[PDB]
Amino acid sequence: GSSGSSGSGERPFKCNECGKGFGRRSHLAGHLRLHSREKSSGPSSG
Ligand SMILES: [Zn+2]
Repeated sequence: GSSGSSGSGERPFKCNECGKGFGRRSHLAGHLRLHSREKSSGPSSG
């Protein structure tokens, strides 16, 4: 993440991929489901 609203709010869970945090587990687990679908990046080698 670059910069959001929350600043002094520690969450119980955290994403190791980017750093996204959520209140519940299942809430985060899904946030990782997108880290796979769009994982294979690379349109061209310039
Ligand atoms: Zn993430």
